[PDB]
Amino acid sequence: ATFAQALQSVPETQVSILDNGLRVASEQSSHATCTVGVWIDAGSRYETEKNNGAGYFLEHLAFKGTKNRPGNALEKEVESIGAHLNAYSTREHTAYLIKALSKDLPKVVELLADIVQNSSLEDSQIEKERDVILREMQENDASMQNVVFDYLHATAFQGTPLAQAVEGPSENVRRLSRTDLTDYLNRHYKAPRMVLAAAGGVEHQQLLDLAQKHLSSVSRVYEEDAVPGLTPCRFTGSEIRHRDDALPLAHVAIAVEGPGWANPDNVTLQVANAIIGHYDCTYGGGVHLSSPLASVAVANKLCQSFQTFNISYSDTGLLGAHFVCDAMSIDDMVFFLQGQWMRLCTSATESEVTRGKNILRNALVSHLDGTTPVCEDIGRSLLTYGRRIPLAEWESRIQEVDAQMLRDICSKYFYDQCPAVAGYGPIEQLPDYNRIRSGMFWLRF
Amino acid sequence: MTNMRKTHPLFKIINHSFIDLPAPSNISSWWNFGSLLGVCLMVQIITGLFLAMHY
Amino acid sequence: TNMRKTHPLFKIINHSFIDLPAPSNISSWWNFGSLLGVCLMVQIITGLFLAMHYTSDTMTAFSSVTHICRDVNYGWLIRYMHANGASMFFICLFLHVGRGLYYGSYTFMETWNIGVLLLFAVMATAFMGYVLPWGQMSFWGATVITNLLSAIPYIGTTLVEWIWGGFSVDKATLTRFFAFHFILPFIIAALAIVHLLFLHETGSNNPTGLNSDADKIPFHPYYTIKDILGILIMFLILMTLVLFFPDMLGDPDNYMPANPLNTPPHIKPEWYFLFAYAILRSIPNKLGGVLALILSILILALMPFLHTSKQRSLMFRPITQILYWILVANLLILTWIGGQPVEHPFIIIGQLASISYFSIILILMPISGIIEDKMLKLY
Amino acid sequence: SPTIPSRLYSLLFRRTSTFALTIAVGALFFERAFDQGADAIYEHINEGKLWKHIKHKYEN
Amino acid sequence: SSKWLDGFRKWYYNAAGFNKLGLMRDDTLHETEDVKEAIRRLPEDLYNDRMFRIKRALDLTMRHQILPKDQWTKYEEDKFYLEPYLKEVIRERKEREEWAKK
Amino acid sequence: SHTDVKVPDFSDYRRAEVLDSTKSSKESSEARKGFSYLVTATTTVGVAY
Amino acid sequence: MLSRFLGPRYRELARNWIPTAGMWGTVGAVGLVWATDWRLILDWVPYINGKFK
Ligand SMILES: CCCCCCCCCCCCCCCCCC(=O)OC[C@H](COP(=O)(O)OCCN)OC(=O)CCCCCCCCCCCCCCCCC
Ligand code: HEM
Ligand code: HEM
Ligand code: HEM
Ligand code: HEM
Repeated sequence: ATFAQALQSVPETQVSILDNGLRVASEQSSHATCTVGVWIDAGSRYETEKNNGAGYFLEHLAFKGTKNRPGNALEKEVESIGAHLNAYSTREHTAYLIKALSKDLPKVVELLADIVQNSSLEDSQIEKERDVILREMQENDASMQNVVFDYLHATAFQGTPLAQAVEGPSENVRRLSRTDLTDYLNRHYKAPRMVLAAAGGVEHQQLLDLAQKHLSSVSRVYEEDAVPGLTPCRFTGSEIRHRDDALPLAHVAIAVEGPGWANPDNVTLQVANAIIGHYDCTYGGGVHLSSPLASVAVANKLCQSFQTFNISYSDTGLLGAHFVCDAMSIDDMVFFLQGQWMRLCTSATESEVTRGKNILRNALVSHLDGTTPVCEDIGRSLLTYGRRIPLAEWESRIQEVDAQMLRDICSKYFYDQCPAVAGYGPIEQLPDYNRIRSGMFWLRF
Repeated sequence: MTNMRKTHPLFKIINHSFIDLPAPSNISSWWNFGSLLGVCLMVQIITGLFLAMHY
Repeated sequence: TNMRKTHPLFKIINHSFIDLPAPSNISSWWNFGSLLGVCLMVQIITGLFLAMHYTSDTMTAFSSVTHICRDVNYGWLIRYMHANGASMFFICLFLHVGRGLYYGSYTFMETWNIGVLLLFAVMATAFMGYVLPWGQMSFWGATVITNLLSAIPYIGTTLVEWIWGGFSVDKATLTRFFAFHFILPFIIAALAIVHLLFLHETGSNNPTGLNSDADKIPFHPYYTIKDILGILIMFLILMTLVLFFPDMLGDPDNYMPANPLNTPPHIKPEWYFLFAYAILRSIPNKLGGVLALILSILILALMPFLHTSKQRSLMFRPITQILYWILVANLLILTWIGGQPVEHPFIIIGQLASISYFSIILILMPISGIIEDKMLKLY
Repeated sequence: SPTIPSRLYSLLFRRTSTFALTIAVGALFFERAFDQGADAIYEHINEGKLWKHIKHKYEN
Repeated sequence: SSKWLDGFRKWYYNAAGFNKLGLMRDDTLHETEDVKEAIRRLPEDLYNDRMFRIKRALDLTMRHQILPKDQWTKYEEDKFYLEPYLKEVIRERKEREEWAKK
Repeated sequence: SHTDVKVPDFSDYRRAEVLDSTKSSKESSEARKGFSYLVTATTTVGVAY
Repeated sequence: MLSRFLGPRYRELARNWIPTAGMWGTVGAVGLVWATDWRLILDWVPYINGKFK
């Protein structure tokens, strides 16, 4: 069987629209377990720096009780069937998802009926979640990777709603009140911004009947009739450097502005990342990895680990690399990393393009294994693209990438650009911004 | 692959002295005079070399 | 605490001459390298004491040199040790390059290339210094070799008018040659510093060619007193060559004043150029002769890419030893032929000598290396 | 419309080899223009005094 | 090949002269990356024997002496200890080079 | 807190075309690079002359 | 291409880098005729020929 018709044998996601504008999408497979979730366009980018932690505080409180099921009884409704109830919030998308069995498919929709509609916010829960979130961020600032990524968003998107963290500053956490959470729920938990996704052993018609009978009362109507626009954000080439020499080793991330979701050359950028890839100190290949950055990083013992990311948002994003290493090699890692980017702008040959295409194909198919990743892709794709892209379309878009358009796209996005730098730890040998800006181009080109 | 700036020996010497030399950030215009003395010494060598061709 | 390892100026001297690891089995040939440095200092020092009385003017250059010999206190001593020290400098230089060729020392490619740059610089310095006393042979040798340097079409005539500073060799050429001859040994000294710096990253070679890291000794006190003994032997040879035969290597025709209308019956350079001269006139085409001189001196630069054996030294290669000694014999024959006039049978001997020289360096030594590799059952 | 510095960056200043070619050709044209202009300023400030202004009475 | 080539090999082994310093053939090989890796892959016994033979040869060439004739390395007893390691290193380098070609 | 930090106001220093925070970049970056590299190219031309 | 640079990949590197090397050679030739004031090639252009070098 050829890969194309094997990819065509995957069942298609079925999408339908209620009269509220809420989208309902399902994908059917042969599993005995299903994953049902609600995806809302309500992140930290929709906040106005006085409700900067409203989404995090709400997603803390969302499993603490409704106006019909008071508190822990809701927990029993999840725990007496073995379902796993989960939630997360990015800067743009907020998901409440749950994994259960198929026989419990109606009743569990009931939970997603009243999690996003009839949340009850008791005040004792408000101060309890207030100091829980305070010690949660006091725990989370120890993780240097989250600190570096939040610093990168702070220095890359200065003065924009996309710089602020999902959790927000500590002063708002001690300042969010009941009415502000009510206003956030009224403005952002509306009907046309919500996608009910299901993956696994579900049928689309039964899911539609349950979705109608439960979520037909979601608002669709505005409070003050003022549409919250999702404005463009100004990327700013800059640096931020937090020097703390007591830390054992440093985390450094360098990014440039990338296109987002709607631009198809994102797929080309993914192949570029698949040329450079990732490396960790606990790998197995050694010096014989195909990535030249990883091979030189294990040959000279430069870094503890590095990875490449392509983070996207509405018409914007970040595209770059993040490495943790000891201090004495930091600039050398930068030099080698920058050199790899310049090769992808100048000397891209078909062998590494074929290798990166194969890596992206295998990673893309193997990522969509499991009802929870399939439901995540359905909800995120209908929030971002407005439709679910079948994997055959992804295969057709991948197959059109050769070396010429790869180095064209990489010269567009990487060559002679102003990056955003975020360093944390013993970063004295991290070079000054003029050295990185000089490393963004070659004099031999 | 290596870095020819930090491994080649005379490139290592000029990298230590001229490229990756840690200098204070706040030194004023009075610190330009050492390089001025060096380049004026070089000007004296070159102009005297061309003067001694006919003297 | 100690100044030998912590003081930033004495640390360099300790790293280069005191606690430097050197092979324990290097022969006397290695002393030649230090001898070259000593000759450089000697030349510079003696050159400075010639410069306190030399007058760079075509009317008063020959007269100034005679005034140095006849009226300056011990001025004859300084002039003749400058001349015979140039000769001893070229002797030590030739044996240094022969040591580099025989014991496979050209695999230090950066050291070898800074070496051939040094060789070019000292050949030009000795040329302009020989022009400086402004005798018959100085004027006519300068005119001959610069006029044949002019052989390049559309470029060489403007270059020779620029070098001469006029229609032919005149006072401007003499003064600019004095300035260039004074200033070139300091670029030579700096290039020797870079030469030693490029050497010291990897250490010296040994006559066996093997890794001497199993047995190395400090430079002090062993090679200190060995190079002192070599300096004393060299000063014996040099002072015998000054105090007893002061013009055996010289040319008597340089003792007449430069008459521009008196073409000598023979025109020669000094002996250390003569072999290249015999490669120059071995081809009856001026572009071919000048370019063949350039290849005859730059085949040393081409030498590290003509190495084919899996061994390094010639100590265990008898056929390539035979080819090397045939090459040295051919070089001696080329020197004798360049001394000789352009008559029968010197023209055919010089042609066969240059052909065999280029054939031995270019073709025959890699063939001998691969033959010995096949002979030792490894290829 | 795209601006004049935008077209200059996208067409000439992006690569380094085109940057160097632009610098060389601009140096040629600029030495021609600058030498002619500075020379013309020099005879406009010193009219009737240079030899070129007075090589008409005696040149014949 | 039968009669005198082996005899000429014996005569050339005597004439080259590394046997009278106690060296084997593979001790005389000039180091490259391949030879250094092959030396690095040697076991401890052969490595120590090689390094002792090398420094004994350097001691002998210091004093401009040779070994006594009974201590000269015999042509038949000369073992080629290194060349399987060197051939394996050369083979894997050729594999890496031909992969880098395509 | 790592979320308590934010970049201070650079509106005294940044250029006029990048002053507006609600307008995306990559529309005027070519003009800024062209202006700065035009200054660099013109002083290189003068130094070469 | 001494012994082991012969392959499709180094052919692709050459096809990527000959345009850059050609542009650099154009830079070198223009700099040569600019600095040396060459009589053959600088006498074709209309602008520079006002001073006739
Ligand atoms: C098979 C040989 C047997 C020899 C036996 C000798 C007696 C043995 C018993 C007594 C012991 C004596 C001392 C032993 C010394 C070491 C061993 C030995 O004899 O080696 C022979 C020696 C080197 O051996 P190998 O390299 O194999 O010889 C190849 C020949 N080309 O090779 C030689 O000595 C031969 C050297 C010949 C060189 C001829 C050079 C002719 C060309 C010179 C041109 C010069 C330039 C001329 C001008 C050119 C332009 C016109
Ligand atoms: C021959 C002329 C001289 C040359 C070429 C020369 C060269 C230099 C250079 C290149 C520097 C480093 C750059 C700088 O700090 O300006 C320097 C610094 C210095 N020089 Fe000199 N120098 C000369 C004369 C002197 C003299 C006469 C003195 C002593 C009075 C002196 C004392 C110093 C000191 C103390 C510094 C360090 C100042 C600092 O670090 O702030 N120099 N010189
Ligand atoms: C090694 C390099 C140098 C050479 C070859 C050199 C050569 C000469 C020559 C030939 C002259 C005579 C020309 C004339 O006087 O009109 C001269 C004059 C002079 N030199 Fe130098 N010189 C050198 C370096 C210096 C330096 C470093 C200085 C000090 C800054 C210096 C100061 C002078 C002065 C003051 C004069 C007198 C100028 C005059 O009155 O005309 N020279 N030099
Ligand atoms: C200007 C004259 C020269 C000077 C002052 C000079 C100086 C030196 C010195 C001091 C050494 C270290 C001592 C030694 O090992 O002998 C040396 C070694 C060396 N030189 Fe030169 N050198 C000169 C010319 C050359 C030339 C012309 C060449 C190239 C043919 C050359 C190639 C080498 C090499 C290859 C070594 C390494 C010795 C070894 O490890 O076998 N030198 N030189
Ligand atoms: C900076 C150092 C040097 C100075 C100032 C210098 C200066 C002079 C002067 C003034 C003369 C002419 C006086 C005379 O001919 O007796 C001369 C001649 C000469 N120099 Fe030098 N010299 C220097 C270094 C050298 C070196 C390194 C060499 C060797 C390559 C050399 C080779 C000669 C030769 C061959 C002559 C001609 C000797 C003769 O009259 O036959 N000089 N030098």
